[PDB]
Amino acid sequence: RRNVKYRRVQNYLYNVLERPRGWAFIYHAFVFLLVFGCLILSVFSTIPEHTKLASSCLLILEFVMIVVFGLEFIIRIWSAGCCCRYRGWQGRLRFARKPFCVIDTIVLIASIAVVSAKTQGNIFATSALRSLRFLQILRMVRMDRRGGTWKLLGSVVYAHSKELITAWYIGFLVLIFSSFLVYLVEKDANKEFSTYADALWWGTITLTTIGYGDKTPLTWLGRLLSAGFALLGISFFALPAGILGSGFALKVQEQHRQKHFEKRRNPAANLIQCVWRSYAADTPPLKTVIRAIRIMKFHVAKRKFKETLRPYDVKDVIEQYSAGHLDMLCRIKSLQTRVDQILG
Amino acid sequence: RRNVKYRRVQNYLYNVLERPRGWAFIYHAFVFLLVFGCLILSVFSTIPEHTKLASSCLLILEFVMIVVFGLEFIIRIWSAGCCCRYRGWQGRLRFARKPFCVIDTIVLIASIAVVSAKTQGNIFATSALRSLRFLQILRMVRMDRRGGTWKLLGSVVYAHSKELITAWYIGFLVLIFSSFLVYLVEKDANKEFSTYADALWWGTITLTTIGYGDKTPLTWLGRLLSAGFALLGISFFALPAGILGSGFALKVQEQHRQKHFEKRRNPAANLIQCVWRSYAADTPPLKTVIRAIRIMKFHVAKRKFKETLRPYDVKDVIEQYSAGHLDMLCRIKSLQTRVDQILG
Amino acid sequence: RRNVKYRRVQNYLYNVLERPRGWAFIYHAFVFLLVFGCLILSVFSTIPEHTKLASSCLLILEFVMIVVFGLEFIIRIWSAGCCCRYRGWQGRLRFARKPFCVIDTIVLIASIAVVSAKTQGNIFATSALRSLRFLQILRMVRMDRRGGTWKLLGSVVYAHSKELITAWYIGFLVLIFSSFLVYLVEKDANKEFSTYADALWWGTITLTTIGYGDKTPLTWLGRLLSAGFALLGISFFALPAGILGSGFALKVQEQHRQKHFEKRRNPAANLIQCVWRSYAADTPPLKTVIRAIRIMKFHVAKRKFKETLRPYDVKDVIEQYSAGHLDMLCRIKSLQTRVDQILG
Amino acid sequence: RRNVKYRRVQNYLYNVLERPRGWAFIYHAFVFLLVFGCLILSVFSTIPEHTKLASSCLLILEFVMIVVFGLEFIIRIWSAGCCCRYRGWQGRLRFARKPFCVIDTIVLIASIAVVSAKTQGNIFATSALRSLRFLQILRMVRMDRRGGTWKLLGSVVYAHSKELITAWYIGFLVLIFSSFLVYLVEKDANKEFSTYADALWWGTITLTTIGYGDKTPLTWLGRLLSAGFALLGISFFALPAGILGSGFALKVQEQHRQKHFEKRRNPAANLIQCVWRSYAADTPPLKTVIRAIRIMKFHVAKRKFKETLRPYDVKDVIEQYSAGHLDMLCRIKSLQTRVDQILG
Amino acid sequence: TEEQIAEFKEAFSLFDKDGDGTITTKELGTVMRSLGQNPTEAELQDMINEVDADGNGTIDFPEFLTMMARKMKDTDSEEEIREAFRVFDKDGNGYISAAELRHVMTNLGEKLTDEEVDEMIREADIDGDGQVNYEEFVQMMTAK
Amino acid sequence: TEEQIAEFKEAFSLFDKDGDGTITTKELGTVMRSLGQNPTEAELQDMINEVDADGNGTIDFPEFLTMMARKMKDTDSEEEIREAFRVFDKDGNGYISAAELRHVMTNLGEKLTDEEVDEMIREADIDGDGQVNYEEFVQMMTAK
Amino acid sequence: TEEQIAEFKEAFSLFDKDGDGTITTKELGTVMRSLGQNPTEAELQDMINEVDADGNGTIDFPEFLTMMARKMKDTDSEEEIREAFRVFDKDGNGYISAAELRHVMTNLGEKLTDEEVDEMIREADIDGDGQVNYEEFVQMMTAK
Amino acid sequence: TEEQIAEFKEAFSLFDKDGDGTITTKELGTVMRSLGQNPTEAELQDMINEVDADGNGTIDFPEFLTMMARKMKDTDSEEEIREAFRVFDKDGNGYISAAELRHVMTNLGEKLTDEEVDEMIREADIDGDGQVNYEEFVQMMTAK
Ligand SMILES: CCCCCCCC(=O)OC[C@H](COP(=O)(O)O[C@@H]1[C@H](O)[C@H](O)[C@@H](OP(=O)(O)O)[C@H](OP(=O)(O)O)[C@H]1O)OC(=O)CCCCCCC
Ligand SMILES: CCCCCCCC(=O)OC[C@H](COP(=O)(O)O[C@@H]1[C@H](O)[C@H](O)[C@@H](OP(=O)(O)O)[C@H](OP(=O)(O)O)[C@H]1O)OC(=O)CCCCCCC
Repeated sequence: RRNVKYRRVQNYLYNVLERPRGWAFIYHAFVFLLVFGCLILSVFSTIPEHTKLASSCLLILEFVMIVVFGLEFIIRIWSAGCCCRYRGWQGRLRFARKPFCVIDTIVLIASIAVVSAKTQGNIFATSALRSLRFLQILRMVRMDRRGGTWKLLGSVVYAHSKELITAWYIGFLVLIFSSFLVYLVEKDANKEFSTYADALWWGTITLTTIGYGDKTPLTWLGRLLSAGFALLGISFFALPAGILGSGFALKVQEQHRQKHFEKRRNPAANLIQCVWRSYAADTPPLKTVIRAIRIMKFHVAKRKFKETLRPYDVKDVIEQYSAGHLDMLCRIKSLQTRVDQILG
Repeated sequence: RRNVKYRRVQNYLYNVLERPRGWAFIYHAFVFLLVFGCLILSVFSTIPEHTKLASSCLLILEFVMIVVFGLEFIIRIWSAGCCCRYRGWQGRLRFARKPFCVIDTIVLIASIAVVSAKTQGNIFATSALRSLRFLQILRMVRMDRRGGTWKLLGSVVYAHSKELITAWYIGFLVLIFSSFLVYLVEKDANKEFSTYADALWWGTITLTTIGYGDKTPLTWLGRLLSAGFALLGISFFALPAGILGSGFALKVQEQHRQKHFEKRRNPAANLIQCVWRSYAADTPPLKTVIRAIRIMKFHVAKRKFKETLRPYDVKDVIEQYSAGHLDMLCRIKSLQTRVDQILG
Repeated sequence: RRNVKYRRVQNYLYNVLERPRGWAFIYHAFVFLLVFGCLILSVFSTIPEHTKLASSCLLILEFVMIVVFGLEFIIRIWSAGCCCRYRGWQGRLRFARKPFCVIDTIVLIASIAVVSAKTQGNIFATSALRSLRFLQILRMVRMDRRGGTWKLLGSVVYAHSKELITAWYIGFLVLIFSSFLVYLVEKDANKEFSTYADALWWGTITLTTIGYGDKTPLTWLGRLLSAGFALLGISFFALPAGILGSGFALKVQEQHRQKHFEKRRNPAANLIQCVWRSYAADTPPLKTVIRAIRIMKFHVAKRKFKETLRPYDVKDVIEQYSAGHLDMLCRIKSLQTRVDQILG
Repeated sequence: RRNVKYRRVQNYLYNVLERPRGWAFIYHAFVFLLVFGCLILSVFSTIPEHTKLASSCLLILEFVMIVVFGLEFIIRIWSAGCCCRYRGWQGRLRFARKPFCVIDTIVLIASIAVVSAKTQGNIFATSALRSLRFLQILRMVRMDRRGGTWKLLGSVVYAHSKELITAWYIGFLVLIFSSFLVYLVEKDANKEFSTYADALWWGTITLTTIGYGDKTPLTWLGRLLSAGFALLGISFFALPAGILGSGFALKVQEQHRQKHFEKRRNPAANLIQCVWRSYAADTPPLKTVIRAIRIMKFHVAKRKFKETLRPYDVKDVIEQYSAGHLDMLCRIKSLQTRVDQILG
Repeated sequence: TEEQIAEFKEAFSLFDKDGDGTITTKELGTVMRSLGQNPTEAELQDMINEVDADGNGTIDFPEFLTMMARKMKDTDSEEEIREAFRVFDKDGNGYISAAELRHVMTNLGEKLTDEEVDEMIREADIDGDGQVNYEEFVQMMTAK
Repeated sequence: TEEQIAEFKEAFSLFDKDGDGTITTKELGTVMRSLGQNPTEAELQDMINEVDADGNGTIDFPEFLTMMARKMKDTDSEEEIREAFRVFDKDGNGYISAAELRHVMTNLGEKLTDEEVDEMIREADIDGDGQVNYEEFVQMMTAK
Repeated sequence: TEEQIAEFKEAFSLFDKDGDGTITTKELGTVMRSLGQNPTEAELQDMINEVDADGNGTIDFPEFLTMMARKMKDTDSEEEIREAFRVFDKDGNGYISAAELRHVMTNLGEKLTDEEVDEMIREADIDGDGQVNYEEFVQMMTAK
Repeated sequence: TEEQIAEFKEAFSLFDKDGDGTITTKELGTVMRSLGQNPTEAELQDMINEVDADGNGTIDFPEFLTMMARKMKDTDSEEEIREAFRVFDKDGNGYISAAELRHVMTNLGEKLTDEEVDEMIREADIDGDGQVNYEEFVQMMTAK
C-alpha cells in the first residue's frame, strides 16, 4: 500500500523524466524554455546597454535553474527505481554514473559555483562566470536521448551520400567558375573584384542566395554572366537542402508504413504463452519433458521476434507471397498426382 | 412547386455559401479579393502620402463590404434550410450561434460602427476606427472551414516532429558556433561584430539566407569560416521547408491513391438495400422477423462502413491477400483429404 | 521513287519541325538560342551605352531571324504533308490557320516591317520598332506544344491546391504578425519602420529571404522578434516551392512507373489482327458473317484500348488480383462439389 | 609465401587506391583535404596582404603534394597487378595510359615544373606558375570514378527534363514581366530602374532571393507589385532545386529498395555450379555430352543474369504474379477436366 | 415497456423455438429456411456475433434485448448512411441521379426488387434535373 | 437504305435461324461452330454485350441495326488504332519495323496467317530502311 | 555439474528411447504423442533444427547439452520479451491492461488455460487502474 | 577446323541417333535418361531454345555448330561471372569466404558434390583469412 504507492510515484516520476510521453513533454518543454531564456538573457547581458537589467534578471535565472535543476536531480536520483536495478546505495551510484547524469551534476556544480562567485565577486572569478554561463546548454544537450538527432541526421546524410557529394561537387565547380569569369569581366571596372579571393567571396554569397550586397557586379557583361551562373549555382547550392528534406520525408513515410504493418502480434503472443508454460512447468519425467519443450518454444519465439526486428519491406511481402505460391504449387501437383494414381 | 422552388433556391444558396464547389469557389474568390483589397487600402491609408486618396477609396470599400456582407448574412440566415434543421425561428437562432456566424455578425456590426463613426468623426471614435479596420480579416479567417489549414499544417508538422526537431537543433548549433567563431575572428577588426549578440544576429541572417548586408565579415579568415559554416547552416536552416514540403507532397499522393481505391461501393450498396428493406418491413410474425433481420443487416453494413473509414494502406491489401491465401489453403487441404478418403 | 523520295523528305522535315526527337531537339535548341540572343541584344540596346554596337549587331539578328524564320515557315508549309491531310492548296490553307502557324506568320510580317522601317527610319516608325521587338518571344512561345508547360504546372498546382493554400495562408499570417510586432518594437527607434506599410515591406522581403537590407531592425528586441518570426515565416514562405517540387518529382516517378508497366501490347496486337481480318473479309454469307465478327472484334479491342488509356495504378493491380482470386475460388469450390458428387 | 605476400600487398594497395571502401575513404579524404588546402592557400596568395606568408606555406604544400603524389603514382603503377592484366612492362604501360593515370602524371610533371621554376624564379616562369597552380584541381577531379557525379546529375536532370523546363520557362516569364512592370512603375521616381536592363537585373536578383539591395523599389505601387511577383517568381525560381532534390531522394529510395530485393542469388549459384561442372568435364562420349550440357547450363545462367541486370520494378513482381496465376489456372483446369473424365 | 419486453420475449421464443435460452447457428438458419432464404454459415455466424458481446457463440436473451432496445436513429448511424449515399455524389454538389441510383441498387449488392427501388425513387421528390437529394433519404430512414 | 436494311434483316435471320427475335449465346456460338471456330462462353458473352445496351442478355434487331449503322471510320477509333500502332514505335520518330511487326502479329494475340501478314506488309510501301509508316496503315484501315 | 549432466543424459535416453544416439522426427513426435499432443511434421522439423547447428537433421547429445546449458536469462532474450510485452503498450507510457492481456493470450497464439492466465494476472500486482507493469513480468520470467 | 567439325557432326549424330536432322525434346531427354538424369520438359524446352534462333522448336545442325563455335571466354560472360561471384562480396572489398562459398554452393541451386566443391576451394589459394579472391576463379574459368 504505502510502500507500493511510493513505488508508484517513483515509477511515474521516472517515466515523466527519462521516458517522456504527453504531459512529460510539456514539462520538458518548460525546462527547455527556461534554459533557452537563460541563454537569451546571457546573450543580452553581453550587450553593454542591457548588461545592467539583463545581469540582474539573469542572476534570478541562475538560482531559478539552480533550485529547479537541483530538485530535478534529486527526483531523478530518488526515482529511477522503476527498473529496480538502481535501488539501494549501489544502484543509485550506478545510475549516477550515467553519462547524462554525470553531465547534469557537473552543470549543477558549475551553476552553484557561478552563484557563489557572483556573491564573492572576484575579477578572475567573474571572468570565469562569464565563461561558465554556457554550461546550461548541456541541459539543452541532455534533452535528446542518446543523441537521436545526430544519429538520424547522420543516417539520412549517409544514405544520400552520393547525391550530396555529387551535388556539392557540381555546385563547387559552378561557384569557382562563375567567380572567376566575373572576376575577369570585372577585375578592372569594379574595385571590389580586385583579387580572385574577392570574386570567390562574391560567388559564395551569390550562389548561396545570401546576397549581402557588399560586392555586386557593375559591368553589364558581368551582370549577364552573374545571372546565368546564378541560376545554375543557386539550383546546385540549394540542392542539398532539398535532397535531405526529401530523404527525411521519405524515411518518415517508410517508418509510418512499417509501424502500421509491423509483425509483432503473433510472435509476441506465442512467446508469452510458451514462457508462462515453461515458468509453470519449472508424471515427473513427462512434466520435465514438457518443460523442455516449452522452453524451446520460448527460445524459438525469441528467435522469430529477433528476425522480425528487421523492418518490413518489399522483401518480406514478396517472400511470403512466394512461400504461399510454392506451398499451393506443391500441394496441388500432389493432388493431381494422387488423382492420377486413382485413375490408374 | 412554388414552395418546392423556394426550397430549391435555398438549398442552392446554402451549397454555394457553406459547401462551395466550382462556381461557388469563384464567388468566394471574389469575396476574398474584396477583403484583400480592403486590407491593402487600409495599409496604404497608413502611409501619410496616400492617406488622402486611400481614405476615400477605402471608405467606399467600407460600405461596399458592408452592403455585400449584410446581404450575404441575410442570405445565409434565410438559407441554411437545406438540412431543414435550421428552419423556423428556433432553427435560425440555432444557426446564428455557429462560431463562424457569430464572428461574421460581430464583424458586420463592427463595420457598421466604423461607417457611423466616420460619419460622426470623433477623435476617440476615429482612433477606434483605425483600430477596428483589421476586423475584415475575420472574413478572411471565416473563409476556411473549421480551420482546415491549421489542422493540415499541424498534422504534417506532428508527423515529421522528430525530423523538424532534429534538423532545427542541428541548425541552431551550427548557427551559434559559426556566430561565435566569426566573432572571435572579427571581434576587433570589424566594428560590427563588437558583441556576441551582433555575431548571433549576423549568423541568424546569414544562415537563413536573408543576408541583409548590415553585418558582413571583413577579415579573410572570417570570410572563410563564414563560407564553410554558411554552406552547412544554410543546408540545415533550409531543411525544415524541404521536409514539410515533401511531407505535404507525400500526403497528397497518399490521399489521391486512397481516393482512387476507396472501399465505399459495396458496403454502401448493401447498407442502402437493407435499410430500405427494413423501412418496408417496419404472416405478421414472419414479416416482423424479416424486419429484425433487415435492421440487423443495416447495422452490420453501418459497422463495416465505419471500419472502412480507416484509409486503405498496405495493411488492408496484405490482410485481404492473407485471408484469400488461408481460404484457398484450407479448402484445398480439405479437397486433398476428401480425395484421400475416396482412395481409402 | 522520285515522288516517293519527295514524300519522304517532307515527312522527315515534318517530324523534325513539329514532332522533334533527338536531333530535332538540337535544331530547336539552335532556334531557341537565336531567339534568346535576340532578346539579350534588344535588352542591351535598351542601355544607352551599348545601344550603338548593340543596335548594329541586333539589326543583323533581325535579318538572320527573318531569313531563317521565313525559310522555316516555307519548309513547314511545304512540309506538313506527312499526314497528307494538308496536301494541296486547300490542305496548306487549312494548315496555315493553325494557331501556332498564324502566330508564326504574324511574327514574320512584324519582323519584315521592323527591318523595312529601320531602312526608312521614321520617328513613329522607329518607336513602333522599339515596341515590336518583343514579338520574337512568340517564337519562344510557339516552342512549346499546346502549352504543355502551363498544363503541367496547372495540374500539379491544382493537385496540391489545399497544401499551397494552407501553407500560403499560414505564411501570410506569419508575415503580417511579424511585421506588426517589429513595427511596434521599432516604430520610434528606427526611422525606416515609420509606417505599417514599411513594416509590411520589411516582413515581405525578410520572410521571402530576399533581404535587400534597406530596412533592418536595430533594436535588440526587434532583432530577437525578427529572428524568431524569420525562422517561422521563412519555413512557410519557402514551403510552396518544396511542395510543388516534390509534387513534380512524385508525378515524374509515377509516370515512369506507369510507362514501364503500360498495358498496350495485347490489346494493340488483338486490335490490329482483327482490323486486318475485317479488311480482308470486306460461302458468301459465311464470309459476311466472319466480316461482321471481325469488325466487332476490332471494336471490342478499340474499347479495351480506350479503357487502358487510364494510367495503371493500385486500382488495376488489385482489380486483376481480386478477379484471379474469385476465378480460382469459384473453380475450386466447383471441383470440391464435383468430387463430393463423385463420393455420393 | 614471399611472392604471394607481395601479391597480397599489391592487391590491398590496389583496392585502397582504385576501389576505396572504408579506410580507403579516409585516405582519399586526407588527399582531398590536402588538395583543398592547396587551393585555399593559392587563393589566399592571390591576396596582396597574405601573399607573403601564404606563398611560403603554399611552397611547402607544393613539395608536400609533390612528394605524396609521386609516391602515390609509384604505388599505383607498382600496384594495379590485382587483376594481373597490368603485370610486366607492357601491362604497366597499358595501365599508364588510363585517362586518369595520364592526367595524374601530367599534374605531377606540372607540379615538378612549378617547384623548379620557383627555384629559378624567372618572370615568365613565375607567371606560368601562378597559372599552373590550378592543376592540383585535376587531383580533385580524378577523385571521382568515371565522372559518376556528372552521370548521376545528368540522369536525374534528364528524367525531370519536362518539369525543369516547364518550371524554368514559367519562372523566366514571371521574371521578365515583373521586371517590366516595376520598371514602368518606377522608371522615373527611381533612378536605378532607369533602363529595362536595370529592371531585369533587379528582377533576376529579386526572384532568385539573392536580394543584393543595390536596386530596390521605392514607390509603394512598385513595392506592392514587387511583393506579389516576388511570391510567384520566388516559388518558380526555387522550384528546380526542389524538383532535383526530390528526384535524387526518390532515386536513392528506389535504388535502396532494389538492392534489398535484388535477384542475384539463385542465378549466381546455378551459374557457378554449372561453370565448375563444365570445367571438370572439359564413357568418353557420355562425358563429352555432359560437358556440352554443363557449358549450355553456364550460358543459360549467364543469360538469366544478364536479364537480371535490369533493376527490379513493378514489372517483375507483376510478371511473376501473372506467371504463377496462369500456372495455377491451367493446372487446376486440367485437374477439373481429369476428374470429369473420371466421372465419365 | 412491458408491451415491448413481452413482444421481445415472444420474438425470442419464436426464434429459438425451445427452452434452451441460447440461439445457435442451426436454429437461426432454420428460422429463415422456413421462408426459403437459404442462409449461409458465415451469414449466421455474423448474425450471432452482432448481438452478443462476450463471444460465447450464441445470442442470449439479454443480448437480444440490448440489440433491440437501441434506436436506429443515431448520429453515428446517420453520418454513416449520409456518407454511404455521398459515395455516388458527383462534383461534390450533393446530387445523386435517380436512374444511376436505380442501376447501382439493382446490380451492386443484394439486388432490390424493381418495384421496391421504384418506391425508393417515389418516396421523395425525384424531379429537378433527375437528381434526388440523398439527405432527404437519410432523414426519411433516420426517423425510426 | 432499303437495300442495307434488307441485308441486315437477312443477316439477322441467318444469325438467329428462328423467329424468336432475340440472339442467345447458344445460337451465336453455333453460327461459328458451323465453321469450326469453337467459340468460348465468355467470347459469346462479350459478343452479345457489345451490341445491346440494356443488359437484357440478348441482341435485339434494333440493337444489331444500331451496331451495324455506325461507321468504323471514327476520330476516336482512328486515334485508338494510331496509338495501338505507336505502341511499337522506337525513339518517338514514328517508325515501326516490318519484320518486328510481322513477329509481333504472328506471336502476340490472335495469330495472323503468314500470307495475311505478308499482304499487310505489301499493302503499303515497306521499303525505306525496313520501317513502315503506321499512319499509312491507319489511313488504309480507316477509309471504310 | 555431474548431477546436471547425468540428468541430461537420462533425459536424452528418455527422448530417443534407443541407443542410436540421434534424435529423429518420428521419435520426437512419439514422445509427445504419448501425451496426446499430436505434433506436426513442421513442428518437429523446427524442434530438431533449433538444437543442432550442422544441419544433419537430428539432435546429437552434445547439441542437446549445448542447448540445455545456456541460461534463459539473457540480455538479448530479456530485451526480446520486453519488446514483446511492449507490443501492446498504449500511449508509450509502459502500461498494459490486465483484461486486454487476458483476451490477447486467450485468443491469439497458442491459447492459454483460463486458470493459467489468471495466475499470470495474479503473479504480480495487477491493481492500479487495471494496468500491469510488463517489466515486472519480464523480471519474474528472466530470473531463471 | 576439319577435326572440330567432324567431332561436332559425330556429336550431333550421337545426340539425334537418327537421320532426321532435327533435335526434338524427346530424343534430347532420352540422351540424358540413358545416364539417369531424368530431365524435365521445361528443361529440354530451354535446352532447345538456346541453340536455335528461328523458333522452329528443334536444334538444326548449323544452329548447334554456331552454338559450339563461340568461345566461352567472352567479355560479357566474364563480367557476368564476376558479378555473380561479387553477389556474395562483403564490405565491397572483393572478398568471399571459403566456407560461406561452400555452404552457398551446397545448399542453393544445383547442389555440387562435396568433393567437387573441395576441388573448387583448392583450385586457387584459399588461405589468407579464409577469403578467396573470386577474380582468380573468374580467370581460371575464363581461360577456356
Ligand atoms: C558529417 C558527415 C555526415 C555523414 C553521415 C554520418 C556518417 C554515418 O555514416 O553515420 C550514419 C549511419 C548510417 O546509418 P545505417 O548504417 O545504420 O543505415 C542502415 C545501413 O545503410 C544498412 O546497411 C542498411 O541495411 P541494408 O544494407 O540495406 O540491408 C539499412 O537499410 P534497411 O535495412 O533498414 O532497410 C540502413 O538503415 O549511422 C548513424 O546514424 C550514425 C550517425 C553519425 C552522425 C554523426 C553526426 C550527425
Ligand atoms: C506549433 C507546433 C506544431 C506541432 C504540430 C501540431 C501539433 C499536433 O500534434 O497536431 C497535429 C495533429 C496530428 O494529427 P493526427 O494525430 O490525427 O495524425 C494521425 C495520428 O498520427 C494517428 O495516430 C496515426 O494513426 P496510426 O497510429 O499510425 O495508426 C494516423 O496515421 P493513419 O492511420 O492515417 O495512417 C495519423 O494520420 O492533429 C492535428 O491536425 C491538429 C493540428 C494542430 C495544429 C495547430 C496549429 C497549426
